[PDB]
Amino acid sequence: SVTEFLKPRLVDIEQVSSTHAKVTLEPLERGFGHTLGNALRRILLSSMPGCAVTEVEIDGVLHEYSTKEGVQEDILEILLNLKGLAVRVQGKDEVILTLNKSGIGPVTAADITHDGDVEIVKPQHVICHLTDENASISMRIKVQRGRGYVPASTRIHSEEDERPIGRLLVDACYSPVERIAYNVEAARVEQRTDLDKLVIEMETNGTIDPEEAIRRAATILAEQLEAFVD
Amino acid sequence: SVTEFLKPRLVDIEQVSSTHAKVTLEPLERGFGHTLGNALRRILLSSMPGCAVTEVEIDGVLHEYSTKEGVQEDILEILLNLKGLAVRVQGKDEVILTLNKSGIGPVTAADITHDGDVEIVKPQHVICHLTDENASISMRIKVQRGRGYVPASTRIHSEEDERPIGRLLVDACYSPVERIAYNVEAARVEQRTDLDKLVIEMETNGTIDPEEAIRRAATILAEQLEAFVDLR
Amino acid sequence: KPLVGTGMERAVAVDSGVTAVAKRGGVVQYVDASRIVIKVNEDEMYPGEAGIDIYNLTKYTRSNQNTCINQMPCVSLGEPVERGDVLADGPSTDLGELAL
Amino acid sequence: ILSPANGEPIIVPSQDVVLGLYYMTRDCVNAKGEGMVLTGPKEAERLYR
Amino acid sequence: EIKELLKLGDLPTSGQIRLYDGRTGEQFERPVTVGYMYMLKLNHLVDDKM
Repeated sequence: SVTEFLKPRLVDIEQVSSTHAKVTLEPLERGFGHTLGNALRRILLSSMPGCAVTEVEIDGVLHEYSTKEGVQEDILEILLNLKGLAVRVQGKDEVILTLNKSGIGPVTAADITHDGDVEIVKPQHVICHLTDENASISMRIKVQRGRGYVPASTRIHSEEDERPIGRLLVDACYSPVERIAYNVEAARVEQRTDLDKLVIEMETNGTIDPEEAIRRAATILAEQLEAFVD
Repeated sequence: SVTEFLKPRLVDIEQVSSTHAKVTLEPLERGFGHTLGNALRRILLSSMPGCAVTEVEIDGVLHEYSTKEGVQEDILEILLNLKGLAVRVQGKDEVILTLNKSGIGPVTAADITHDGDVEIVKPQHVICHLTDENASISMRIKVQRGRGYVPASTRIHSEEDERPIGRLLVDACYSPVERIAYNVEAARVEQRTDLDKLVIEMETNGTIDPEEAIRRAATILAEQLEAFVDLR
Repeated sequence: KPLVGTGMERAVAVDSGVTAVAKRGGVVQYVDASRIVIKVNEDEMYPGEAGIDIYNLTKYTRSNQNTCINQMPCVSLGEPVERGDVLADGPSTDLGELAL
Repeated sequence: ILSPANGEPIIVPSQDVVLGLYYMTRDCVNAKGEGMVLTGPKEAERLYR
Repeated sequence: EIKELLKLGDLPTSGQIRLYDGRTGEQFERPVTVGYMYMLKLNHLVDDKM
């Protein structure tokens, strides 16, 4: 017929690690693999909701280039480490966590105060290296539920909300997707070979399974076309 | 409110001409329009069903490389002209039209005897010219419905009965959409000041309704997305 | 036709024998995909002559390189013509201009 | 992969791979996103895409 | 003269416009040179050499 279209049946999913997926789909209509891969990649990159750190308050530090004698790492390193942390906040939009550590300083994410609702996927994720014995670190972390990637450069404008000193803006990175790529290869069925095969390689920060992220992206894209369906 | 997404919908279908048309979808959130727009375009270029001419039969012809007395254009030129004919057929996937002309003058598409269900969108389209008073042309045109572009070599693959001599085979271009141009602009919706609207300009042959084409493309996209939604 | 040319296409097409040029001026009495019959002008007439020029175009004849040689009329019914005017376009020729 | 004549490698990019790598590995002055701090190459790619 | 002729039409004088990738979609980083060029098909066909 004319309305019938080929659907990918050889759904092969192999997990390199707990947060790494390589999904192969075939057969596909000529050129359809590119559309599917691009749409899924765009939705994953700029449309996946998630909870992540937004701004960080550090006691004794007033600026990004300020230096703390207690920690061997710079403030920029601390901001990068906090940005790399993945959270699974549920229930409410934004949560405030308090971190207080002293003594030996292999301070990881496990030392954060547990609020019950908040969840930490990787408690062993290192945060800072306090070398001095008596030096102590105290900080406040704000986590918000947003969508996509929100760099601090855009949030620099309209500073009236962040008027109090000691608050440093960090990149949000709400979407739990990193290194999402798609490749299209030749596939042969019977006599036809113009069909395409789509290989999607993706990783997640650990909040959700990569296949769960793919399912959520596909569901979002499908429900975005509900009014246009026949 | 971050979890929920605004639902896009058709808001205006401004038809500039019988072929040129514009379709407006609103509202759209952030880059979704792009993620939609190109996708829709990448579908509308390749997977649009349409009707095309497959086989031709002329009484006084024997092969594609011959000529007829009293006609100005060559038989191959006539077949090339018939290849670009745009016809909208509803109710069935097979129509055998007949054309009979005589006298000096052009042979437009209006000379084809309409069968009611079959509709011709370009009556002024020219097929050939007769340059003799005592010249008559009789043609049988076979039109079918399909998708994409198939040449004669792949279509003559089915070898079950040899075609009679004088049944010319022409290439079929079933796709009725020629040009797609999508763009995304700011949409004034409530107070968000960030929602966007998508405008799609389509230049077709007039045989497909723009709203029907958009709905068909969306249905195809959803059908392909169902497999990813399931995912084993 | 070439969008960008040098103006020498007309000379190359006319000088070569692929195209059918009009030996005498007149009007096209009967134009057909296989032959052209023109009526010469009274000025170029000859005594005891009917005054009709017939050009038989060569269609689908193989060349020395197994290609196709086809001539198609480029004039309509009743169109006046002059001496040296092209009547039919030869292979790879458009309206008397070389088109490779 | 090594030419027996002199020992020099033979598998080398020639026309397009070299141009693409040169364009990718080039620094502007006031390009968009300059001065940012990234946690790794994956974030850099996700920013570029 | 070429630039003046381009200005006569609704085309840029530089002769380069911004193209969009057909498969992927976004704007190309730099303008590309597009136009219409006379192409010839030489008498060297692959089916005659295979």
